Amino acid sequence: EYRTIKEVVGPLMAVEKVSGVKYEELIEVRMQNGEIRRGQVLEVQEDKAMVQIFEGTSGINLKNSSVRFLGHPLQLGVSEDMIGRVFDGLGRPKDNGPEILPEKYLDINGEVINPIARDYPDEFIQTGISAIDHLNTLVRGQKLPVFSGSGLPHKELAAQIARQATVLDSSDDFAVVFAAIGITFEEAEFFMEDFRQTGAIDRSVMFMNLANDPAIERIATPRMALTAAEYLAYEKGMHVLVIMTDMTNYAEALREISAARREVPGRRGYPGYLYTNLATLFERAGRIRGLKGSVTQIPILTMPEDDKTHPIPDLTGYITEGQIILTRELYKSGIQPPIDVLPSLSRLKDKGTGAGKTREDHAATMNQLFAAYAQGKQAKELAVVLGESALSDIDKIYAKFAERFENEYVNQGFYTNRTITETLDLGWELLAMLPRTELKRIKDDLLDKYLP
Amino acid sequence: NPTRMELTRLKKQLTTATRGHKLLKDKQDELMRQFILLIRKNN
Repeated sequence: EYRTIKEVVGPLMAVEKVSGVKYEELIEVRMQNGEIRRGQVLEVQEDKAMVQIFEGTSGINLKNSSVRFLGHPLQLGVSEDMIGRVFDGLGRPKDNGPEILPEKYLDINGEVINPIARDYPDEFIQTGISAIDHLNTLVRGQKLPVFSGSGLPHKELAAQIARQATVLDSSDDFAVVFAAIGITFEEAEFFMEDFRQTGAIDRSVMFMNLANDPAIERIATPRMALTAAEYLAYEKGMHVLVIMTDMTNYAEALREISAARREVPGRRGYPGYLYTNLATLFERAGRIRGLKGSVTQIPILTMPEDDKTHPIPDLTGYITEGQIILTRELYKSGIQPPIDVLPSLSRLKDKGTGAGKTREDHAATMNQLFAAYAQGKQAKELAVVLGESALSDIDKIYAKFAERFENEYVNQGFYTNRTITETLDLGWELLAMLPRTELKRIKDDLLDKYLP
Repeated sequence: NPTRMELTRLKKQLTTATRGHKLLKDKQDELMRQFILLIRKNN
């Protein structure tokens, strides 16, 4: 134990006479009034170590307070009993439930998967959301993020996906790890209450970190959640869906720590190592050869000023296999969920679709719906520019198609769970508006089988 | 004035303006051809 506090600058403190102290090591501060606060080493030299106190430094007298180094960093106590439980960012119980006796304690950084040990995503995941399942299909082992924005309903979409996501057949279902990073209590309570009211909590492990929690707890949260996921998946053989919001809050926490170490920012004010950081998190996912279990990731982030060139969504897209984009234009028009299919993409979609996986008319109808939607939007624009005089009869149909596509297909509601069959069938009912001559991307083989 | 929000918005106005220019140019051409038929009859 050390009575050697040298400096206190905000929530930071410098401690001298250190030895055997490691980066990210946990500390414990005994104040002059006996009060106990914990912290973490952010930087360490021969003579001293810099620490940040979770609870802050208000009321601390340097001379009469003491510091103890715990000899270990933050660690997760893993067990299959985590299922059905709610924890905070540091893995501490939040639901006032029974005590958990850990199988073992794990470091939360994980290990990098050998690129040749990974198996390719194979199994279709039915989210119950048409604009995803059909046009931007999620496959087991993929990382497919939602790019949103302030005031957009990624909260409701996250809850919906966690609620409805399932694999056809299998019998064994999805264990869902849900990480909330730097969110408001009101949003955290929405998630927790939705999970309880639907019974989804029985399938889930939740790690809830709030906006007024320390920056170091926000940074720990995704790592705690992913450590839990890899344990359930790669050690217990479970299929795990990992949903994490808001990744932008995670990035802002990094900047705070980076500034405390006086590091010069990279592009747009973020650490130079932001890519490495995001890549280390998002690549903790996928199937592994010879293993039964898997990790599927859906990171969720808000794009600052709705800017896709911003470092956070820009670097994330380089790492993840596509992205689902929410837009203000669709939301203002009352489309729920407001998914814009044109810039949205799933890069592994061709791997989870077709006969045996979904249905044989999956790929063809997807390309056809996409083409007609873009063509219909062009037709609407034409009518505004040149008038209704310039529209042909085919043009007026495409315009009507795009209208119905947004309002009946994309706009399904945040509590509507569509089976892939229902989604594909609705696609055909919309394509039925068009003459058979217009359905070019569909072979007459499947056009004669499904077209109403 | 020169913010990233303005940039993205002006880039959008350019795409629209470019398309509108093409549509209007096609309209003028279509009107011109119909005019050619009528003006010969007028003559």
